[PDB]
Amino acid sequence: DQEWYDAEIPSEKTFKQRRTFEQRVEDVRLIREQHPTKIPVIIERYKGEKQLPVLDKTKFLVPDHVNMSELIKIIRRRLQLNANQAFFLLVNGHSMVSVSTPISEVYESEKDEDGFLYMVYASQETFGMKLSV
Repeated sequence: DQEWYDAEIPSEKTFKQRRTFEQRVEDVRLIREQHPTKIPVIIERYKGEKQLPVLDKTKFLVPDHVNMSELIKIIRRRLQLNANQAFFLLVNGHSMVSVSTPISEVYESEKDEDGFLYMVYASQETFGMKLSV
């Protein structure tokens, strides 16, 4: 392998690969006690997205009064994009929520069995390409 390894890029080992289900169940309980007004959201790059950057931080405490629009703004900031680059957030593997939906409602309806809320980001072009194969 003579390809250059960009050591700036974080490993995309996923959160569910780093800790067991039983660990995550307790992790949720602890983090919710520590931050009772925050929704604990795991945000990762969609496995098929290769143009948008990888974020160094994937574990987000999101204020429970904001809507998805506000969360999108936060992620776009961390990613450092233009109004020409954009993404969708795919929640819990299969929901694409209107940006007006309160995050508290997304948590109640879409939380994982382990108690965390999981999202992946990709451009609509990536998602469209993947759906079109």
